[PDB]
Amino acid sequence: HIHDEGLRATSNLTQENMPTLFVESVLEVHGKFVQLINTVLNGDQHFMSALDKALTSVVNYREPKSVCKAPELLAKYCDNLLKKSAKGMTENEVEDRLTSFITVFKYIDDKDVFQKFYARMLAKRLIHGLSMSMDSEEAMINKLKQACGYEFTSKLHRMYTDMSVSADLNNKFNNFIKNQDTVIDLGISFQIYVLQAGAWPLTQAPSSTFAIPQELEKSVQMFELFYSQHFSGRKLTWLHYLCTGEVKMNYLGKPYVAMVTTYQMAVLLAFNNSETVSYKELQDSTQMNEKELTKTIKSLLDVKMINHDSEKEDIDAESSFSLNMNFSSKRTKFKITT
Amino acid sequence: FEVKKWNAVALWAWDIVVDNCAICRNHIMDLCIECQANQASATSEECTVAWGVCNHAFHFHCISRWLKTRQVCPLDNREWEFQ
Amino acid sequence: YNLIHLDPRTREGFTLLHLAVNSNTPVDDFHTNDVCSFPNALVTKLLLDCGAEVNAVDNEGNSALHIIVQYNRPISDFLTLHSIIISLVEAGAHTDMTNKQNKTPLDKSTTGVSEILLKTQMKMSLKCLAARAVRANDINYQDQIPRTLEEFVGFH
Amino acid sequence: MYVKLISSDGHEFIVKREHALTSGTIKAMLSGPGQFAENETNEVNFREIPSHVLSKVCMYFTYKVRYTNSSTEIPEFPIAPEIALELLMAANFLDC
Amino acid sequence: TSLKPRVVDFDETWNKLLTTIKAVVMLEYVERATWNDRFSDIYALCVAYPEPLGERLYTETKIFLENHVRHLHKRVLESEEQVLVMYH
Ligand SMILES: [Zn+2]
Ligand SMILES: [Zn+2]
Ligand SMILES: [Zn+2]
Repeated sequence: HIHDEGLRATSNLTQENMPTLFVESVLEVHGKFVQLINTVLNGDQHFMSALDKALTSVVNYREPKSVCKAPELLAKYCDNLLKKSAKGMTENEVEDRLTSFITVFKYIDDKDVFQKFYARMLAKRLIHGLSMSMDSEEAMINKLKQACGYEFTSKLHRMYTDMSVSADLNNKFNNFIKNQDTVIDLGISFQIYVLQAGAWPLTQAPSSTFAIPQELEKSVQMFELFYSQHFSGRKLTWLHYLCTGEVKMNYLGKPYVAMVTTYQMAVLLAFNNSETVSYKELQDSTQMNEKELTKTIKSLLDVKMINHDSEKEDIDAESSFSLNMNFSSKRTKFKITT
Repeated sequence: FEVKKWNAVALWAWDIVVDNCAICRNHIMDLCIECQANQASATSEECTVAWGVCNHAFHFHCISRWLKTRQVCPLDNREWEFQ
Repeated sequence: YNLIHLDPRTREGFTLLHLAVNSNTPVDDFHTNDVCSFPNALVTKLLLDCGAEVNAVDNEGNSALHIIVQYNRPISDFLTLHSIIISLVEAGAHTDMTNKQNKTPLDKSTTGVSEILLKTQMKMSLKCLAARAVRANDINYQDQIPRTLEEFVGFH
Repeated sequence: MYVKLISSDGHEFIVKREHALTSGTIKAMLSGPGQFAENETNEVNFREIPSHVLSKVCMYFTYKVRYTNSSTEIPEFPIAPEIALELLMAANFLDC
Repeated sequence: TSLKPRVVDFDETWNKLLTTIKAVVMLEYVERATWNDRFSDIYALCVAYPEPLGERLYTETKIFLENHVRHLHKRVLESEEQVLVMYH
């Protein structure tokens, strides 16, 4: 009966806010049937085991010739609860709605896939600042440690610890910059989110290859010296594609700032020396692969900060662009999202 | 049109593949089991990493507690000396 | 069983088992003296069947076995002394358990009957002799033995 | 009827089988797929007990077999101060 | 090596121990040297430093048993009319 009840409560969902509906439906079924078992069937152990087995067969209900949607749905539910948004929930509300969530989580029986998905979402919510409360992230990491073993929340807790200990690293880096021989010029405001390889799901895979711009090579050098002197025996590999930097467009009117990724930032360097820059004239400095350069150029053309001097808007060998001096943005904080 | 604020993200490895405090069976970069409890009193920084000549890594508290009675490295039964 | 797992403790540290074997447990002046007379073999056996902590220690130090062997009527109701002694010993009792005053249950006997009745139940073990030898000469046993042996050495 | 208790140093302490089965694990080590019902070797390889303390364990076996039912002021077992805390965990492993 | 508490990796000792307990529950042949060496492995797990792995050893053994008798249950139920002789 419980099994069929699950198939009348969770299988009828049609897209929309499925993460907040699947978990809520399973929790409603569980709450109805554990109340019924406790007050009618004397809370018998066999019936509670039957409830747990039926919900186990209900939660990860695998459609034939398909993967079960339960791990991704539960990961997205946790993501939506923890991510800061205009839903107006408080810390108490999200703490309650995650403690009740664990009841659904124990029936997944495919915990590795949920671990991968939760790591993928936690990486984004910790890097891009989408987390609502860091204490909420700690509470959710600790709850999964109480549900299943520590080896489950090893990488997750290490990611949380890495993102927590970043202000202290930045403070120590600034202290080193001040007390490192002469006063090194701080032409940039360099805050670093150092991460542990193997913990974070991020893979560098530098087959694309990249060259750091000249005005950022000094910061790379001084941070390399800081992280080789203060800490020892640690290969600091650079994860380039997640590095973002802001630029104010004083070249034309000085109307706004232009927060943009480093890969798209390296486009602007060659355009700084000369307004008209070709595809290879841009590529000789960045020294990156054609795919990432084409993607960044297409994204900037959507931004339309650079206007294509060549009539053929599609990317080709020549692909000469210039600074669109007529281009302007409505806001004074024109952030470029990816 | 120049760069003035930059956010950077960089991974790091230990230069030697070590993934667990073999005494505690939790990761060395995490807090030790002794410091896992009474976390309010712990400052979450005292859990430093101790390296031996055998290129094995444990928390300082863990290898210190193990060394108070047994002078031998827990993993490979040879003498232990800090780096 | 529920109450035993609640683990009650009298102000003198007396657990539920200590009172059932102690002749110093008071019985009120009404007809309860005619029936509820302590120590009672059936009460102790029922407590041990319900998983009572047989090796429970009060704040004084006496176990469930040090308390009984001081019984002052070892002959008139020898049945309800022998039954409790065997029920304690065969379940989980440590006959050589040392209280806070370095007293074996044989030492705190004050009765030949209880002393030799307990000696008939004392299965000698090399573990107990080694624990006594370790405790007597004060060897630093911290972290050099299994943790269960550390409290075992504390027992002796 | 003579079990051969090898030690960590190869000191084969051949002892009477009825004497050795006073200990639980030696009773267990000869029970199961270690019986070897051929009365040829019946050897036990303690790869973790030093010989100097296994000898004291064997003296304990003989002492216990002799003075089990007597209880007539049994002589105290001589445990040297230095060999204790080795005999303690040896008797923890070899229960009783 | 002595009987002192030592650092034990459960995921390797148990694998070295599962090959014996799986072959002793089926009444297969295990050499006397391996059987006598296993008694140290349960001891090493039960007094492992700094937290005894008796809970891990018992839980993993219970899981292996419920994954072994249930394997036997499928085999006995697999045979239609010989369930009595397959049970015995
Ligand atoms: Zn540790
Ligand atoms: Zn610590
Ligand atoms: Zn080592």
